Parts: sequence; C-alpha cells; structure tokens
Amino acid sequence: NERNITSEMRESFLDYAMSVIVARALPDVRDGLKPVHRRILYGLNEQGMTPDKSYKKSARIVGDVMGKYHPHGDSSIYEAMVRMAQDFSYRYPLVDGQGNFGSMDGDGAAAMRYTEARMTKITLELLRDINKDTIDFIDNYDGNEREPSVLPARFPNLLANGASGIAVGMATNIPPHNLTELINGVLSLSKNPDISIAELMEDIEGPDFPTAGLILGKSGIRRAYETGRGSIQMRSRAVIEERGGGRQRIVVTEIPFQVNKARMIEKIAELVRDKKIDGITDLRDETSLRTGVRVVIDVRKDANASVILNNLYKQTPLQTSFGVNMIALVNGRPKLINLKEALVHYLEHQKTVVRRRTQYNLRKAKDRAHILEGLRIALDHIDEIISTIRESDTDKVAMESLQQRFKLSEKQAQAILDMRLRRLTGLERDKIEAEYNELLNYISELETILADEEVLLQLVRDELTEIRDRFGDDRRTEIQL
Amino acid sequence: NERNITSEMRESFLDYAMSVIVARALPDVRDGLKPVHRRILYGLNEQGMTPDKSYKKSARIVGDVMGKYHPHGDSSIYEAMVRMAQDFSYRYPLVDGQGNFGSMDGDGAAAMRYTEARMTKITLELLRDINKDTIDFIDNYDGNEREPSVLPARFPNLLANGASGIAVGMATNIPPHNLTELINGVLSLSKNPDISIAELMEDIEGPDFPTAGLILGKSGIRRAYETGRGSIQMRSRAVIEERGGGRQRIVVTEIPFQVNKARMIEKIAELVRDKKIDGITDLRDETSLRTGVRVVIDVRKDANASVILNNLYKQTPLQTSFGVNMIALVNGRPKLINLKEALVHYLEHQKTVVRRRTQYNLRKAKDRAHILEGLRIALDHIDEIISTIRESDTDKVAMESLQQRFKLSEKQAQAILDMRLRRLTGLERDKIEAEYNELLNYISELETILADEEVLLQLVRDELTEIRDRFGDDRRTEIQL
Amino acid sequence: KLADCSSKSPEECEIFLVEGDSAGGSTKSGRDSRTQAILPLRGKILNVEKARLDRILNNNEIRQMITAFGTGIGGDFDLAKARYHKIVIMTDADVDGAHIRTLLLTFFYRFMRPLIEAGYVYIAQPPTYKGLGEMNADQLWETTMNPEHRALLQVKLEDAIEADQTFEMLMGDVVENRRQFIEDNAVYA
Amino acid sequence: KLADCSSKSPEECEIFLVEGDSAGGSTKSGRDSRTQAILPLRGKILNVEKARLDRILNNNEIRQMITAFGTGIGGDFDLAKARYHKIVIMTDADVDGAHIRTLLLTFFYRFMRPLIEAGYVYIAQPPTGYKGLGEMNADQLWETTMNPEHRALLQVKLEDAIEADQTFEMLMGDVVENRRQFIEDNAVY
DNA sequence: GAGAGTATGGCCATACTCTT
DNA sequence: GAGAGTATGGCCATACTCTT
Ligand SMILES: O=c1c2nccn2c2cc(F)c(-c3ccncc3)cc2n1C1CC1
Ligand SMILES: O=c1c2nccn2c2cc(F)c(-c3ccncc3)cc2n1C1CC1
Ligand SMILES: [Mn+2]
Ligand SMILES: [Mn+2]
Ligand code: NA
Repeated sequence: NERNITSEMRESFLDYAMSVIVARALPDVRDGLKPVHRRILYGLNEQGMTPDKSYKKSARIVGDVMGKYHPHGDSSIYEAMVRMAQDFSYRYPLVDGQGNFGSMDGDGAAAMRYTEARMTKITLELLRDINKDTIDFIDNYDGNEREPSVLPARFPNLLANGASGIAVGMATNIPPHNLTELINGVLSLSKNPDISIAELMEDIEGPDFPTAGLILGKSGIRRAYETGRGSIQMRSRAVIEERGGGRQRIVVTEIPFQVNKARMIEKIAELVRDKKIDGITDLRDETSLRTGVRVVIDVRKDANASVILNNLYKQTPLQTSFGVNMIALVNGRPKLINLKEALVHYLEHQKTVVRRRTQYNLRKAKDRAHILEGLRIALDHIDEIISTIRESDTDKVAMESLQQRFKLSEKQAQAILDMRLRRLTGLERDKIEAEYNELLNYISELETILADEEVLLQLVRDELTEIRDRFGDDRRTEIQL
Repeated sequence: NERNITSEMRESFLDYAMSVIVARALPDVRDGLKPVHRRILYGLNEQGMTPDKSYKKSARIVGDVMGKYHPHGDSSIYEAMVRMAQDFSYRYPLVDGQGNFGSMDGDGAAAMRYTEARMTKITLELLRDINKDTIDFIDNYDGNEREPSVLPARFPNLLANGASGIAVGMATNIPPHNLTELINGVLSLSKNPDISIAELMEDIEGPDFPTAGLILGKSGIRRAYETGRGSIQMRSRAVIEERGGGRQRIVVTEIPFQVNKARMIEKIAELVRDKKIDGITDLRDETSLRTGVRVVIDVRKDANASVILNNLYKQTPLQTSFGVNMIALVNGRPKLINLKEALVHYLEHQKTVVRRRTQYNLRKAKDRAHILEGLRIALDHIDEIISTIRESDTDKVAMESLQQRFKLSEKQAQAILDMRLRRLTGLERDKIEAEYNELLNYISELETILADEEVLLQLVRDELTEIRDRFGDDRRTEIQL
Repeated sequence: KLADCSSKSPEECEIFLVEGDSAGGSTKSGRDSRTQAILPLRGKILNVEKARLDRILNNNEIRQMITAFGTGIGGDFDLAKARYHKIVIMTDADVDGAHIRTLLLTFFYRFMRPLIEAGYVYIAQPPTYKGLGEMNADQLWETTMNPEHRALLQVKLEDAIEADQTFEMLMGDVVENRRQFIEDNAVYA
Repeated sequence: KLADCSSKSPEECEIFLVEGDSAGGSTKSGRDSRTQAILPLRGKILNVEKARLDRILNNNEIRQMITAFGTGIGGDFDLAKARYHKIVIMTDADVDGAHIRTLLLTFFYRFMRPLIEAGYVYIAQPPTGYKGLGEMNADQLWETTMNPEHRALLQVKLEDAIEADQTFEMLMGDVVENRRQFIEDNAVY
C-alpha cells in the first residue's frame, strides 16, 4: 500500500552498509581475502589452473568466476585479479600473469582479451587441503554451486599482503609484511599465549613493502601494532651523487607504497614550473627494466642538494605517510585489531584446519580399511563368491547372499560386485594386503595426532616452518633510526 | 635486408583479401555459415546450451567462443549472435535469446551483461550428427582446440536464411527463402538431376523475407535464379481506409526486408516538414507486440490517398529493392552461383554427411560386436576364464593366457579383464546377449544402405522430408504480378 | 535516452526510473508507449546530501531528472508543472539497487519535497537473484509495467523532523554517526 | 597519445607506430625511452587513395601522424624537419595487421613520398604465430622486436616509381574489378 | 586535495562492395 | 549514391573512508 520514507531509508541503507561491510570491502582476518579475491582464487583452483599448467585466458577465467560465484561486473573482477598479479602491489603475488599487467607508472593493464593467468606457487598454499573438509562451504548466489566461506590459508596472508578497503561507516588499511618475520611471530605466539606486542615486535619489525624504500622510526609502528591505528612515514630511497664539472644530482631508486611514479614526477615537474622549489635544472625518468627504477634530478651548480632533497620530501609524494587502520572481519563482524589479535585469530584458524584435516583423513582412511577387509575376505573365499553371484538373478539378490554368507556390509558387498576380474591375479592379492597394512599404521598416526593437543599444535608449527623456508624472503624495506 | 614497396603491397594486400574472402565475409555453400556464425553455433553445442536447457549469460557464451575459436573483439561476436536471434533478420532463427535483442527501428540490443541465449530447435538440425564423424575438423588458431570446418546442415541453410557480406574485390547478397519450398526443390532435384531453373521455380517461387511484404513481378527473381544477380522490388504492405468524418489514412503493416522502421518514419516526417510531399496531416507508429507492425499516415480531407501512397513509394524506403549477388565459397573459393548450383552443392553435401555417418555407425557397431563376442565366450566358459586369470601373476600374463587359450583378440581379452563381477548375474548376462542380437540387425541395416546408393539417397529424401514437415512454414512474402 | 509517451496529459502519464540503461532499454519494446516514459540511470547517483549546489546542478544525471520532471527545484519548484503524476523507482532487487534507492530518495526529499508529499513518488517491485537485466522486455512489462497486475508502493512521509534527522544521519558527511547507527542496528545471521 | 623519447637528436631516434593501445601500452614499458618513441593508431586508418581530400584533413589520426613526423604534408615536406630518422610500422602479424600496414604505406606514398626515398621507413618483424602484439609482455616485445641487438627491421624502398603508381592505384583504387582480377590471378587457395 | 580499492554503460572512427 | 554486416579499443560519472 504505502512505504513510509524514513523506514525505507533505514532499512535500505543497512542492507547496503552491512553488505558492503561483510561482503565486499573488508578482508576476513583468517585468510586475508575479500570475497572477489577469494572467488577468483577458488575459481582458479576449481578450473584446474595450477602453476604447472598452461596459462589460461582471462576472459574465460573471469566469466567462470562471475557466472559461478561473483554476480557483479566483469571489470571489477578483472581489475581485482590484475592487482594480485602485480609485483609492486602484492608483496607475495597470488596470480601469475602473462601479458601486459601494468607498471609502476600507473598505465593500466591490457584488456582481458589479451591477458592470460594462472596461480602462483604461493597461492597453492592458500588452497592447500581445501577439499579435505577443513573449511565450511556455502551456497552461491543462485544456489547452483558451492563456494568456500574462507580458504585454508596456510600462511598468514592478511598481514603478508595487507589490505586496503573503503566500506560504509569505516575503512581498512593494513600494510604488507615480510613472510619470514610473520611466521616467526606466529611460532613465538604458539609457544607463549601471553606474549606481548613488544615481544612480538622482536620477530616482526614492521611493514615490508613490495616497493622497498625506507620507514622513518619505530614509534609509528609501535602504536599501530599496539592499537590497530598509527601513522607510518615511508621514504623514497634517494642519494646525492656527483655528475661531473663539480655538479651534483639526486637519484631515486625506490618510491613509497601505492605511489604512482609517473604522477609523482609530474608533481615534481609542477613545483619547478611554479617556482615553488628552488634549484632544479633537469628531471628525467631513467627507469628501465634492466636498470630498475631510476629517477634523476639535476641540481644547479653550487646549490645545496641535501636541502633540495628535503624540500622534495616535504612538498612531494617522495615521502608519504601510510595510515594504518587494521580492520578485518572477525566472526563475520568488522573489528579493529592489534598485531597480536591478528596473529591469534590466524593461529586458531590453522589449528582448526589441521585438526579438521586429520579428522577427514582418518575418516577417509577407515572407510578404505573397511572396504579392503571385504576384498581380502572376498579373495580368500573367491570360488564361493563367484558362484554366489552367478546363482543370483540380480545385484540386489547377489548382494543379499554375500551379506548372509560372509557377514559383509552393504558397502563391502557393492565393492566386491564392482571388482574387475583383473583384480584376481597374483600381484593384486599381495598388493591389496600391502595397502591395508599401510592404512593401519597410517590410522595409528592420525589417531595419535588427534589425541594430543600439543602433538597437533607441533604439526602446525612444523608445516608453517616448511612454508617459511620455501617462500620466506629477505626484507625489502629498511626501518631507519 | 630491405623490402621492395611494390612487393610488400602485393603480398600484404593479398594476405588480407584472401582471409576476408575465405575466412570472414563469405558463407560456405554447404551450411550457409560464415566463420563467426559457425563458431558461435558450435560453441553453443559444446557448452551444452540446447533448447531443453536454460538460457546462458551472453557474456560467458562470447568469452568462450572468443577464446576457443575466434580471436577477435567481442562486439563482432556478440553482434553476430544477436542478428541470429532476431525474427526480422533471420527467416529461421538459429539463436534463442532472452532479454532485449533489438527491434526494427535499428535500436540495438542490450549489452552482453543483460541478455541470455541458447540454440533454437532448428539449430539442432544444423548440428545434428556432428559427432558421428560427418564433417572434417581442423585445428583452431592456437593449436589448443578443434573446430568444425563446416556443419552437417541437415536443412538447406544458405538459401533459407540468406547471407550478406562485404569482402575484398567482391561481396555477397543472398535473400532468405521459404523452407518448405526449398526442400521440395531439393527433393525434385534429387529425382531429376537435369532439372531446369524454371522447373525448380515451380517449387521455389521467389524469396521469402521474415518481414513479409510484397515482391513486384516475377521478372527479376528469374534473372537472379538463372544468373545469380538480379534486382527484386520490395513493397510495404499498405492499405487505404476510412477513419471517420469522410477522411482516410494509409496503414502500413509490413515493411521491406532490412529497412529500418524508425528511420523510414523519420524520412516521411522530414519530407512533410520540408514540404516535399503534399497531403499528410499526421504520422504515428502504432506498433505493439500484440497488433504487429502498424504505421499510420493520416491524409488531408478530400486529398487523394492512393496518389500520396504512390509518392511515398518513390521517395521513402517504403518501396525498396534487394540486389541479388549470390557469391559463396564453393570448394573453399568464392564463386557466383545460380539457384541450381546452390541446391546441387547442398544436396551433394547431404549425401556425404549421411554416408559418412552410416559408415561410422558401422565401424563402432562392428567394433562393439567384436567386444560382445569376447564377453560371450567368457560367459560361456566362465569357470575356465576365472582359473586362467587367477593362475597368472600379472595382468600382462593373464592377457596373453586368455588370448592363447580361447583365441581372443587383444581387445577382447582386455575387455574381459575389465569386466566387473556384477556382470555375471542372470540379468546382466542376458543384457550382453540382448545387445549382441540387436547389434547384428543394426549392422545388417547399415550395410543395406551402403550397398545401395539409391537406398542411401532415399534416406536423405526421407530425413529432409521429416525436417520439412516439422519446421517448414507458410510463405510470408507475396509475389505480385 | 529519455523515452516519452504519446499523451501530454500529466494525469495518466508515468515515468520509470530504471537502474541499467538496457534494463530499461528492454522495457521500451514492452512498455505501453501511450502512457509510459523511461529514464535509465547510468550508475550510482550523486549523493546530494553530501554535495554543494554548484556540483548538484552541474551533474548531468541530476539535470536530466530535473528536466524530465519539469517542476524545477527548491524555491522555484512548481507542482502544477509536473509532467508525470507517477514517478517510479525501478531498481535491481539487490543491495546496489537498495543503495541507489536511498540516493534517489535523498534527491527527492532535499530538492523536490512537494512531489513526495503529493504522493507522486512510487517504488516499483519486480519478481521476488536476477535483477533488471537478463530478462525479456515482454516479461518486464508483464511483471511490473502493466497496470493490471503490478504492485507498486507509494512513498509516504510521516514526520518531517524525523526524516530530516534520518537523512542527515545516514547520508551526511559525518561518518561517525553512520557507523554508530550501523553498529546499533546491524544484525548478523 | 604520442609518448616522446628523451633525446632531441633525430639521427639516433626511432618512432614506432603501434597497432592498438594494448600493444602500445606494452611498448612504452618495453622500449628504450632514450632513443625510442611510441605512437598508437586506434582504428582502421582511412584509405587515403579512395577518399576525398578534406576527409584526410579533418581526420585526427592523419593529423597525429603529421604532427609526429614534424615535416608537413605533400608540398610543404621538409625531410630535414623529419623528427625521426626511423619510422617503424609495427602491427600484429595477422591478416588485419597486414591490412593496416597497406593503408599506412598508402598514406606515406601519397603525402610523404620523400621519406620512402630517404629510407627511414621500416617494417618491424614480431614473432610470427597466433599471438598478437597486445598479448605479449613488455620485455618480450623488447627482446624480439625493439632491441637494436636482436631485432630484424626491413627497410622499405621504392625501386620503380611508375610501377608503384600503378600498383597503389590498382590495389587501393576506386575500381573494384582491377582488385578482383589481381586476386583471381594471384590467390593461392 | 585526490587517490587508495571494489561496486553501479553509453559513444565514437574506419575498410569494403553492390543492384545485367 | 544507400546501408546492409564482420573487423579495427578508449573515455569516464558516481558512492564510500581517511589523510596527509
Ligand atoms: O573494436 C572496436 C569496436 N567495437 C565496437 C565499436 N568499436 C570501435 C568504435 C570506435 F569508434 C573506434 C574508434 C573511434 C575513434 N577513433 C578510432 C577508433 C574503435 C572501435 N574498436 C577498435 C578500433 C579500436
Ligand atoms: O559497468 C561500468 C564500468 N565498468 C568499467 C568502467 N565502467 C563505467 C565507467 C563509467 F564512466 C560509467 C559512467 C559514465 C558516465 N556516467 C555515468 C557512469 C559507467 C561504468 N559502468 C556502468 C555500471 C555503471
Ligand atoms: Mn544489480
Ligand atoms: Mn590482431
Ligand atoms: Na611528502
């Protein structure tokens, strides 16, 4: 009949606000992903796009993701996927990209018509053990398909690659981190639930940006890790060097995180043009793939280059600040979390994953041990088995006789009926016995794990340490003073 | 070295023209399709988008065709697919579309995001028996898939839906036709290979446009069907009728093929505005879904309305000609063809398709008869077979023993070793025997066809007639004299 | 992109606001062209509660709506000049559609409040996962376009002090109030 | 959209005409900024042979090439004003990239003939294959096609001015029949 | 500032040829 | 002539937070 306007406003806003908050703009604290990213990677797994396989066309990748899980526009999906493939956006890229996927200068990637993609090796670790009933699945938008509610995330990806998202009523800004340091942190925490932030900071010095550069001071760090919020100052890496004739120059090899380089040069150009900055005779971008990033500024003869450099930090994006605002979904709700919180929730995710994995393996193994027993029984009593089947007119009749004559379960009987005649040869009988013995030992080991919380915990520590050794790398960002 | 400019121009130009001629702008005489259309239809098949299944998002359809078979921009593909889904463009639509797929005002269809598509039922007859080895496949552009060189085309689709295509150094314009008459013509041609274009024209009266209308005179049809090139005059269907007060109006209910309506109406309005036609007082587009096309031109009281109508035919697309130029790929190269070569080349395609299919039915029948003969030998002496297998230590030995003891081929022995234990039950035994007996009769039926070219033909005639009865429809366009 | 009815009588004329140009581009083939107009919205609509007048007036999307209604804005707004006595908000039945809906209701409530009070503003309601989009124009016309089967909702204003606060709280440039409201009312299940 | 090189001495300079701004974007990342420049052409460029003169003048695409070459067109041509001593036509090694090339050569042969005699017109040689220029990474465009140490460019030359006159007229000329006959005579099916 | 990031589609240019 | 129909990308609006 009628729709009171104030009611319509409050109800309609909350749907968008909650939906943007819990289903778009904020990462899950456990795997560090927002839904579009998670659906891209899960889609890359489901399609069969692993690092050992062919690069696959983006349009089909995007279309598969959009049709199956993400009911939104294709550009959003492609752009999200492209970012995961840029070594200057992602400290630990999740997508391997073939073709023009962009550059630091802000020239965007090519149309999805020209690019192909697949997982990187490290993304296998995000999807490791997904099938083994480690994470809860949910229905997709139309109900046709199942999607993961969260990935196993066998490395701490929230902190490793960071996040930035604008939501409604809040936003988030989490900087990337060094993986060797994060994992060492998680290990320390797993040995001491009462570990302090300062103690954690011994293992985790601060952010580590894919673009290197420098951070000025640990005090901005320390507040961000203690509280979830803090301003961290990032500097470009620049030196002063002679160029001949008694003249000098300023050479920049690294720039701040999320800073368009081409745009930064323009701002420096403008400053000069507007005479706001004094003493710059030339400005050239000498960046090349072979040489890396090189930005050259030519100081006027007998001018102080150190002063000019300081002004550039002051009046330019050369020195930029990163506003840490660590907000993530915790139990499906937005929450501001400090560094220890983030690791605590992560470690609890890993325990759940490994536990749930051991349980699935144990269940899977026992079922096989049970089927093997029927095969062992069937092989020993084979002659009778064959006549029993031959006597019977139907599978149903044949099944019934086998459960009577040999006290077999329905599954055991169906397995026997499904057996191929080639399983009757001499090697197979020995082969079956060998496998069965292996399972029993395997089941013993699985049950041992489940019984002891400490044993389970140690396994997590062990699997994290292998990932650290294989994927952990040198810190790129220097933390000065 | 260097390159002679004259040599460059000749080679580069010839490279383009030939590709445009043989792989873009011209239809194949056998299935009536240009590459992009064939790839779209094949792509719908492979995706499983049959008419019994639900509509699919157009973007996914296109992304698959583009990546798999057509390395070209999406607009070319999407727009080609849209055309095939419009009743005013295709006399027998090959694509079923959900959403806004266009109108006769020239307003385009909706973007790929907003439309859904699948095969029409008639398209299943273009794709019928494609798997049964009836046409030659070729490698696709990147080596990574296979695509059809031509579709089986169980109904004469070049002539029925027509074609229009601008190439290089030539072009093509074939009008659509009525399916019932087309097939009756093929039938007459099959009974009489020295039949004359005149005689064929007792079945094929002329074109049959999706939009109905009138063709003025039989004189330019005949020229086109005899020489391949002719002009055909089209007229809107228009009547003169009272509207009250001793006043009249001209009412147009059908417009010529490929005429844009909205444009046509604007040309009339403009003529009125610029006083280049006397006597029109109002102009309304009254067209609905319900009531068909209805364009009303109200006529000044006591002015003559036939005379106004006649002028509108002279000055507006309300009367329009269609320039027949029937060029198609015949044995992979462009050729101007008359009505008989079109039908000859089609009917020869149908004989090839049907023969090749029967032969393939044979080969896989005979193949399967062979396997069932093995299983029957096994079932006849099952106790010895089991013993032979159990005595062997490896599958290879069991294979060689089975072949040796019972005179089985390698294929038969492999089949026996793969046979499950449940196939020994009474019902499962009876099934092997029953399949064999039916298969001997089928093999006998197939050999009858291939021993006798007249049987093989008669089968083409029957299958064509079945298609004609199910899909043939009334003629829409009136041929006036 | 505006489509307008044959009738110039504002009493029997209705204008549809659709999210998606060819979401509404379908409708045109389906819609009764005698009494129905279509105004497609390209994207998210300027949030007028957060924008100053020069920016509002300059915005293309807003200008089209003003022009289409023809009443003018603010002080010069004239009711008797409304070109349609039904204005319908047709959005996707999803959260971005909900978000868009709040933006529009904001535009009306701040710049054309009289229109709301008359009862000229309505909210269309299509089929109870597929929004306006992959849907036949005839189907679109049948579910919500035709007067003989459709279920529109009339936007009532009850308390103007409450609406002022609510619009300011939800659409204002102060983020904290909006976050606070979300925390208090969001229920997760 | 021209992306100019760092140096200002034309003897060492090269300019690249790139098909599509995917191939182009890639080329801007890949090239030697110091000695190489990129100009992408967005669409099928006009056939200057068939078309009226004034169309050639209002055209943007034609205009961006004139500006880049730095000479002026036809009668005002200054080969000493040539901004680049190397002009590279870089298009996909597909039949459509062949077409664009013929069109560009036609423009040079009718309005900047003095450059073909000079010898600064070159045709790049990308890897042949299914892959186009847009689908390749920036550094593989460099190693295979733009690097002076490993690339293979072909110098365009004019070896007979009346023959070329007759060829350009026949292939790009208004008459279709001459073009059809050349195809019939020379096509290998 | 305006930009960090996922969300919600129109409008352009050209080549090529023909009705005996 | 005219416009039929397969081919050849880019541009750019908005909401939403926070900040240097
Ligand atoms: O691929 C397309 C395309 N598909 C549909 C429309 N267009 C285009 C429309 C266009 F108007 C233009 C274009 C516009 C202006 N100058 C050059 C090309 C290009 C299109 N292109 C590619 C060449 C880029
Ligand atoms: O879907 C898109 C989109 N994908 C990539 C870029 N855009 C858009 C860019 C755009 F600039 C606009 C737009 C342009 C002009 N006026 C409003 C929106 C719309 C885009 N849309 C439509 C959903 C809105
Ligand atoms: Mn929607
Ligand atoms: Mn290409
Ligand atoms: Na700064």
